[PDB]
Amino acid sequence: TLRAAVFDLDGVLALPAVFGVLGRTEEALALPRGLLNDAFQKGGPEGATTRLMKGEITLSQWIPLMEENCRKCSETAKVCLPKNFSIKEIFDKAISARKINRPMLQAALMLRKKGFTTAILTNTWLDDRAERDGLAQLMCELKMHFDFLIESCQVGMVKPEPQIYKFLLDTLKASPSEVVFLDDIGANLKPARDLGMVTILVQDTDTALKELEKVTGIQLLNTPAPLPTSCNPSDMSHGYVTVKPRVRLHFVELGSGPAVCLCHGFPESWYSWRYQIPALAQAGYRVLAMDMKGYGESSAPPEIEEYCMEVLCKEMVTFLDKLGLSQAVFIGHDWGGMLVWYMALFYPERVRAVASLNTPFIPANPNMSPLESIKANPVFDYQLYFQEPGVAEAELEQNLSRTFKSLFRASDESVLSMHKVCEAGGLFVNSPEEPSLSRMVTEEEIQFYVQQFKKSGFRGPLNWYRNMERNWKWACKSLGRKILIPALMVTAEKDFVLVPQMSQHMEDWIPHLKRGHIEDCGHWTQMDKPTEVNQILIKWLDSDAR
Amino acid sequence: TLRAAVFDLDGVLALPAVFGVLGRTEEALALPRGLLNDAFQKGGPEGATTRLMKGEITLSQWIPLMEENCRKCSETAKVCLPKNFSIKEIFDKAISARKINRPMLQAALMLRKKGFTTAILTNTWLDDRAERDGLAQLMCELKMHFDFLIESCQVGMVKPEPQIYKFLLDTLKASPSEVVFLDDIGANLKPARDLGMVTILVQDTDTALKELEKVTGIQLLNTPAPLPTSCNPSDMSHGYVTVKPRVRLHFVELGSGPAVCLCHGFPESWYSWRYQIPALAQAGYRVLAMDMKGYGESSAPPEIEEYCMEVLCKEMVTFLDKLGLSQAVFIGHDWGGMLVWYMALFYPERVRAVASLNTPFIPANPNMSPLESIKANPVFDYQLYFQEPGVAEAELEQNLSRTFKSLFRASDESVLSMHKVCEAGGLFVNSPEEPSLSRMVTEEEIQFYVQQFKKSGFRGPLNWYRNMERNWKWACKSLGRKILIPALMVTAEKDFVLVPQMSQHMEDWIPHLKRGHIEDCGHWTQMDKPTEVNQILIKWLDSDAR
Ligand SMILES: O=C(NCCC(c1ccccc1)c1ccccc1)n1cccc1
Ligand SMILES: O=C(NCCC(c1ccccc1)c1ccccc1)n1cccc1
Repeated sequence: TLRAAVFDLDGVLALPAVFGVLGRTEEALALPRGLLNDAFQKGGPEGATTRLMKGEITLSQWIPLMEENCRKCSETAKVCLPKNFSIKEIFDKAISARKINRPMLQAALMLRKKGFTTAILTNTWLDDRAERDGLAQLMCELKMHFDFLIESCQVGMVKPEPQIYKFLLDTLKASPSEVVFLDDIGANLKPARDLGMVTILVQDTDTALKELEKVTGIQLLNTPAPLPTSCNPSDMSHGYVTVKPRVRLHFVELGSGPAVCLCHGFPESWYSWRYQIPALAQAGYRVLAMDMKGYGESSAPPEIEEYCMEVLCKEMVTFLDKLGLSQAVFIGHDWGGMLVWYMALFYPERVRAVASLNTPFIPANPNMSPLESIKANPVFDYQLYFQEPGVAEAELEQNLSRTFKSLFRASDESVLSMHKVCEAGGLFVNSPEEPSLSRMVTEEEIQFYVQQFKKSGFRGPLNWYRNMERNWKWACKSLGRKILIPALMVTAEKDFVLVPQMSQHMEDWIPHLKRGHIEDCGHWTQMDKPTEVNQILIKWLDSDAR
Repeated sequence: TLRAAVFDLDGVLALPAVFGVLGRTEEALALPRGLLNDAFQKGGPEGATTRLMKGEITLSQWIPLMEENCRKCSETAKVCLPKNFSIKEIFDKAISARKINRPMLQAALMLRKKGFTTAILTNTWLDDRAERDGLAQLMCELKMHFDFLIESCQVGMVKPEPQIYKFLLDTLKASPSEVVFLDDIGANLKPARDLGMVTILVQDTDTALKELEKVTGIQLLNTPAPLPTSCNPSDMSHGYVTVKPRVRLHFVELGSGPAVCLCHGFPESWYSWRYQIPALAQAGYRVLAMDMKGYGESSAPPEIEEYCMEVLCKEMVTFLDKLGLSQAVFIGHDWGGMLVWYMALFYPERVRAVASLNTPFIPANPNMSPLESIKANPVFDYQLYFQEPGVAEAELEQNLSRTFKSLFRASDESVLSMHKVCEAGGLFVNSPEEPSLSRMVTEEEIQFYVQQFKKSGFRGPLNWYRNMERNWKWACKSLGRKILIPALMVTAEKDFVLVPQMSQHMEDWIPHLKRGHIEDCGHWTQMDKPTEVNQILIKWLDSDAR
């Protein structure tokens, strides 16, 4: 029966409430009890604050009106306002102190996941202070988790006027008995309750959440920690840069601040960074998640030599030039991580900082070709199978759903063996035709990769493996160099191909290298342990790349 | 006969040269003459500096090798190096002091315009210092003006080795007698001269430019000030954001730093900001030049109500939300400027700063509809002609080349009269069928707009004029507000429609408003006076929006 939940911003989704700060200011300044809250409410529906909440005036126009209300109130109370009394300082500090009430937001996110329509109905103002960006950032973080955001100053109505509740019900397309309304002010609950809405008076979050649990029949308190916020591809800004006549690179962009370039591995997409993109934008970074050459909406020329590391690195530099970026932080995973180490060795002036997930920096051996080094490790046998053009493309393109279901699995769910792939005649020869869905991915996420690989296939992606000799001769030019810019190596405990021990001698080449290690994490690092990846990257970016 | 010009970076395109700074350090530190230049060249082809210029080692690896060369040199000279002697401090200060030699760059730009292939051939290093961004920014600014950039550390060869000159001729596809080579080091001229190239020894820029004038037969010195750098659409990063199910906005993006949103007028394009986009990116801003709703690659829904200011402003806020931008500086011209004032009145928390070119802030009059106010000015008669759907679309779409040739003219070239458009039965009824090309625009620039308007026509653009009543009723909600965020009004002397005197009472509503005025500037401000617009915007952005 209940299908919508409406939350107030102040005192419910954001703590502390402004009224709580007015009460603390009177206690700190030895002012009469309720003096500031009386000045705030002065005039009722015809007062300065109602005009402010309705959007008739801005916050800066209201500030001297509130100051005058404070003096009028103090004159009747027979008291004197302190020497340096300022409404602006009081409100700036109050607005700045207000943070998201994470448990209340987790409950709203959980109700929305269970089919509820969620809305914020708040009495707010048009903020024109020099510090208005702090409020704008809070509103941006919150509004993405709600279906509707109704602000009094935009609709010209305020709570507790009965018209804003009628407006709310029309916006939600729901009848009052289908709506739960949460508010910290009892006067704002009264009109919702007259219409027949379920109301919860928020004094403390825990008791408010227990009432919300009891009335919705959904567990909100004591539930497990949720996964990070993910990307909806159709909600992303899509960018397209032509780096050379036939090569165009596609990227997805989110955030402002230092540029951070995300480089995916094989056989992946910009979508492989879906849990990182919102967290990294929220941390204060401009994230550019690439579709590498040969993938998704990026150009996929058929020629092998178009995917040698030298051409690939030169095109990433041109990509920076065309976007007008002198530097970017380069974060790679798998083949992307292989590329970001060579970006640091050949173009250090364009790389602000370098991070690799799973992929170690392995210097080229001038005494041995990479094809003879590949044969010396039985786990790299699938790389010899990928050499002959057409062979692996036929197997990997035959059934796209099966390809991504067999590959994208947690370490304990792996249904493939990378050794003796050549003798068996394929990657999937002793694997099920219909593999089960991994606990790591959903069916909708698997179909995104299927749709992406339906466009250009596996030729471009497989050509990254077909330049062993060209990459080796080019890497041999950097054997006298060291990586002396900020660098991070993240190892994944359960990656059986890119094993953590493959990274142990990296300090000889990158002496001030920072490390990260993720336990119980397989190859697909970003989607296997998203919270752990986000915390390791955000901490290193904040300290070494800012 | 001469068809290529090659310039060195150090001492030719960038001043001062590193060798000049080594000589000044010896004079300042009372060290023997030539001591630092001997340490620099120590070992010749087998020394640390040749290894650095060839890309064998990075700048940070070379620094302690140069320090050791300095001590070895001082021991034979029987002298002591000062207490705080540091190669890093000396090189950081030398690299940082180096600026673009504007006259030398203007000459290269002029030779390229006259059909010459231009190249930079430099002995440079892989810079991995914490301060390497300064060098990266210099290289980015320069490389866009040259056909080729050959760096010794990338090709493994150095000047004066004869192989780098053979490599240069193969890259240019030219024979030595067709090439002019400019260098400040005489030893680097010798091999170019042996091949038969024309060489110029650059001691001072003026004498070097007189030699270049005499040999090319092209005037380089004393020529007029050139127009700002323009945009090549195919070299731009193209962004696409879906703001609502059927509405997608297209933008072009360049730069890093605070976000700056450019909003064009009628009947224009993101391309109207072609002279501003590179200058603003170079000034340290992330420029987003929009194709407004109804134009170019942005969605053009047929419905009139899709272009009312309220819908338009809400979609620009959603545009910011989807890109993850809490704020942007909004700079508008014409209809774009009309929109940026309403972005400041309704969403001040999302607007970092607001600037309008030509368009004044005119508050809504609640006692008079905007249609009766339009009739009271004979110059706004074309707005009544634009009211009836289909009529103006038929005239403006009939001949696209004629439409843009008749509109895009300087104040003295205007071939149209905006008064009595209704009585005459059209904008072009007493105008030539083939108007001459204005001195402001080229034929290629006119064809860009023709190609853009061939897609969705004039319906969407004309619908901005068909919401007079809806815009008026919505603007009447902001009559009690003031604009209290940083604001700039730029007036154009010769705009006969959006006359400068229309802006005189703006201070009553925007009390701390900053002003700009451009003399001998008509309606098409950005392309009429691009250098003047760029300087007014960059100065205001640097002081009020940073
Ligand atoms: O082969 C490389 N990555 C693909 C590994 C992947 C894979 C192997 C074989 C086929 C497809 C995908 C994998 C999947 C699961 C577990 C470990 C590894 N690298 C080569 C140098 C840098 C990357
Ligand atoms: O009509 C508006 N701008 C178009 C002016 C333009 C023009 C007028 C008529 C047709 C096309 C283009 C013009 C061209 C040349 C000189 C002055 C003005 N505004 C309405 C409010 C804000 C903008």
